[PDB]
Amino acid sequence: QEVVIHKIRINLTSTKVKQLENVSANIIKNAETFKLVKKGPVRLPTKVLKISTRKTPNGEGSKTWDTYEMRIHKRYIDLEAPAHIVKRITQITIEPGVDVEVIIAA
Amino acid sequence: GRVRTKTVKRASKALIEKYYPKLTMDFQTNKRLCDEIATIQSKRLRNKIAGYTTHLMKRIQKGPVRG
Amino acid sequence: MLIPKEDRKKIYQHLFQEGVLVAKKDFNQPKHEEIDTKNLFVIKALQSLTSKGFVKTQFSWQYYYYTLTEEGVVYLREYLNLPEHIFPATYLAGQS
Amino acid sequence: AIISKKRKLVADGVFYAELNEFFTRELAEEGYSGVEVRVTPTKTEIIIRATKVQDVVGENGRRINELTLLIEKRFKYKRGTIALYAERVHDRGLSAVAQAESMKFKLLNGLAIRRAAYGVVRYVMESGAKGCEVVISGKLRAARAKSMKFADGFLIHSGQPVNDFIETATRHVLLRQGVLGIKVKIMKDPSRNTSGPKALPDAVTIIEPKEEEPVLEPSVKDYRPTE
RNA sequence: ACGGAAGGGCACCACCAGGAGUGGAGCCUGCGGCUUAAUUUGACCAACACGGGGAAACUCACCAGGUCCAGACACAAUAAGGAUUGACAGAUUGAGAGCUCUUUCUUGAUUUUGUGGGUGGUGGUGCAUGGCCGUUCUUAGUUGGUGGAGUGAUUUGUCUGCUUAAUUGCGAUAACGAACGAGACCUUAACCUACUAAAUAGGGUUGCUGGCACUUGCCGGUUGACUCUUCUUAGAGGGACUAUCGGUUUCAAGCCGAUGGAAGUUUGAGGCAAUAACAGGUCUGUGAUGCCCUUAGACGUUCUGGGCCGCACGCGCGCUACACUGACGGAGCCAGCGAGUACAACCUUGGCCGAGAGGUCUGGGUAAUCUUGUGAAACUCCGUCGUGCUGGGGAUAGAGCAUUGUAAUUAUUGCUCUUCAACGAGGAAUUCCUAGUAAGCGCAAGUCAUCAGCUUGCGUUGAUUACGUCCCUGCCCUUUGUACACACC
Ligand SMILES: [Mg+2]
Ligand SMILES: [Mg+2]
Ligand SMILES: [Mg+2]
Ligand SMILES: [Mg+2]
Ligand SMILES: [Mg+2]
Ligand SMILES: [Mg+2]
Ligand SMILES: [Mg+2]
Ligand SMILES: [Mg+2]
Ligand SMILES: [Mg+2]
Ligand SMILES: [Mg+2]
Ligand SMILES: [Mg+2]
Ligand SMILES: [Mg+2]
Ligand SMILES: [Mg+2]
Ligand SMILES: [Mg+2]
Ligand SMILES: [Mg+2]
Ligand SMILES: [Mg+2]
Ligand SMILES: [Mg+2]
Ligand SMILES: [Mg+2]
Ligand SMILES: [Mg+2]
Ligand SMILES: [Mg+2]
Ligand SMILES: [Mg+2]
Ligand SMILES: [Mg+2]
Ligand SMILES: [Mg+2]
Ligand SMILES: [Mg+2]
Ligand SMILES: [Mg+2]
Ligand SMILES: [Mg+2]
Ligand SMILES: [Mg+2]
Ligand SMILES: [Mg+2]
Ligand SMILES: [Mg+2]
Ligand SMILES: [Mg+2]
Ligand SMILES: [Mg+2]
Ligand SMILES: [Mg+2]
Repeated sequence: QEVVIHKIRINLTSTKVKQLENVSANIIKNAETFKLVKKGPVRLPTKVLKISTRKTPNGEGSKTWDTYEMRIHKRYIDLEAPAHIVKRITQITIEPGVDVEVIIAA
Repeated sequence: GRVRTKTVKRASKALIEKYYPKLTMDFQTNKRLCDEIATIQSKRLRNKIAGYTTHLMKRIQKGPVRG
Repeated sequence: MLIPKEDRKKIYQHLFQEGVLVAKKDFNQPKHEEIDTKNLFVIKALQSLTSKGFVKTQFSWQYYYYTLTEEGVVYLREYLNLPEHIFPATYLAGQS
Repeated sequence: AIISKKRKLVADGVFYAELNEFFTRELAEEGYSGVEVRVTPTKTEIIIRATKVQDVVGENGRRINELTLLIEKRFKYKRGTIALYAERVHDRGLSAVAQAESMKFKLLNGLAIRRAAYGVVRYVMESGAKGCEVVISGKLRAARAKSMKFADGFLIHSGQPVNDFIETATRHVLLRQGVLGIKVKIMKDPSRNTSGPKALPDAVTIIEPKEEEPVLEPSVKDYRPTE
């Protein structure tokens, strides 16, 4: 008796791209397989996590710096979909690196 | 300062020596041929290879050449 | 170290009961966590036991990893005078 | 647990650094190679790739268990929510960490420096590697410092091919007169390097053309018409 | 290796033509010297706004003092009629320190005093070491296998030429095949009316409204609906390869020009970046570390206060200025990098107070959602000033109001009123830089409880003059000479 739509939301994170895109594509394919209405894998600006650091551990040497960084890609998805199939989708197809989070928002 | 170092020249030479009947005068057709008949990893190297292949083909069309 | 015997008793009983400790290197802190006593003599008592040859220590990123060897188990069992058929939580076969 | 997502990823990275350095400290005698941290909806699986898997597990599977316990206290986890897993290295020759630790161990037993280094290089190229290199720096049988290089095959140095194929390892060895520094570099076979490109950037492969016969001039080979 | 020897090529850490400067002034900061109890220390192109070194406590390493053992373990030794521990109150102390004493009370084998040993050390040695980074060297340079020449150290391959940013190629050849470097490669910046899509981004139509017009239209508001992805995003891809053409080239590598392009400097900018080496720096980043030193009134650790900021003086990065292309008033109103609270208290809107700093009450934001369209400065328009060290310049001081802070004096910092100094475009000399570049202008992030005149990034306005050379300073290859090899110091 879970016919009430939860208008659920699936958001993602990672420091990589191919695995995150793969997980999103599998999520969309699973949603399409059971006739689910959705808003697509909307892309979010890749947040560049940057730290500048001096290379010399002792200050001696010509002034030389470096910039380490990652990017975080988010690609949230929301579904106007039934209950059990959505949750089963969330607990399946999980890849290390990409982090899945689910918000009911009902 | 474009000199087209060893790799592109040698690859184009082998491309001509093994596939002259299929190569043409046009850059784009030879680019597609380079894509399909040879596994160039990147695409900038692919474009350079196709360009030098076209240049060598034009030189051959003008006349016979060394090497 | 001068540890009052009841705090040392707590150290020993927790250590034998479950076998492992972390004991942040930061001294002078009020209470060590899941022990309700000062971290300082926790570290010192574990150092004394290691010097005896009962606890293997491993320092990495200030967290003083501690583990009990078999002679340590025997010594703790004799000190805590507990029956000789109970093993620390590590020995429990919590396998796959 | 609510925290900024960028900070959460930074914490995940520093936690992986935590685990890797702690396992390097502990399982060094085990020929430790690497650690993978997989996160499931319920369990935080921690796969340990090491050489002596059976000793890593220990008798009756107790050692792994106690190791697990330490983690549950190092990060304030909960029982069952985290679980270790020991796995044999796919090929101990290719991994730089295992070779560096093994030849550090061989140095610890007073084995000849040149002999150990050359044996390591020989084994690495026996494993199928496309090139190995070892730098041993320090007080090699002299008070003055000196660095010995033992290389075989070819090792690239520029471009992410440095990151993609050749893997490096740095270790310190304590002796009775000082510290020796060990750098080990291996350029794996690009054709066998899965999960990425399978060749160098300038590696060009040309498909050999197929040979055919042209003489058939008229050759109107009629098929059965269909409608 | 060097040559005030030759050949051929390069470099705004070289110059020519220039631009902006510094060096003159005041100040901030970093060194030296002096001074001091200490003014802790390491660096002297490749030291000097460097050690992330913007230190009031901590930091800390120095100084005057006061605590404690955080001396494991083994043995001996005392010792359960006390090995020992701790303390109210007073003297003592800076202390509400049982540190030391007066008295006494408490505590139970953990300890106490000796031996061995072990730890701790921002103690010494970077001329014992690792790791890292810097430099030689941003140049194009290295290397070994067979083969040739040498008795040999070595040499040829690695070169007569031309070309390239390139040991980049065309080639000639006792050289043939190869390896590292360069290139290739990744990140980033462009171009995508082609694909996928979007209430955490925008747009259209239409609602429901506001106003002005009265013609159906203009500028708005609404998280009401339908629809779309051009811009904003980010994935897969496309695109440029010197493409076409014309010159010039043993007609080959390649160069020059025009056209089409978005892009024709390797498309711009970077990230990695070879062999060999320095007695280059770092023990002061490391629980990296050998040796030496110390390890009890300690060079361990902690507490209080002071210093790292003193000042007859010299030097190095910079900041504000010397004004009219300006200062000061109003008004216009334009960004892109960021960042932001949990076991803590961050970014702050909005409403009230105060003249301001600021204060208070609420509300958002764990982030394309909220600060935020960061409504930033330079800039623009209209006025006051009018060549007067003047309304420039804002240093040095006096008084007061607040904020952070356990604590602000030796002014932390912000704000209000006043005194307003030197400074007239700065000698010798010297620094950086050829296109969204220099320069001007600010903002964000790292330091951060509070503090930048610093650095790392970002964007605004945006040029003059080259598009060359070996004259100065050097670099690469070749030839030559050398009585040099710790190599012209
Ligand atoms: Mg290469
Ligand atoms: Mg490269
Ligand atoms: Mg100069
Ligand atoms: Mg000049
Ligand atoms: Mg100036
Ligand atoms: Mg001056
Ligand atoms: Mg001066
Ligand atoms: Mg001084
Ligand atoms: Mg230089
Ligand atoms: Mg200060
Ligand atoms: Mg102090
Ligand atoms: Mg201090
Ligand atoms: Mg003192
Ligand atoms: Mg120390
Ligand atoms: Mg040195
Ligand atoms: Mg180099
Ligand atoms: Mg020979
Ligand atoms: Mg030679
Ligand atoms: Mg579009
Ligand atoms: Mg032509
Ligand atoms: Mg480039
Ligand atoms: Mg030391
Ligand atoms: Mg000290
Ligand atoms: Mg100072
Ligand atoms: Mg400087
Ligand atoms: Mg004025
Ligand atoms: Mg903006
Ligand atoms: Mg005046
Ligand atoms: Mg600074
Ligand atoms: Mg030039
Ligand atoms: Mg001589
Ligand atoms: Mg002389």
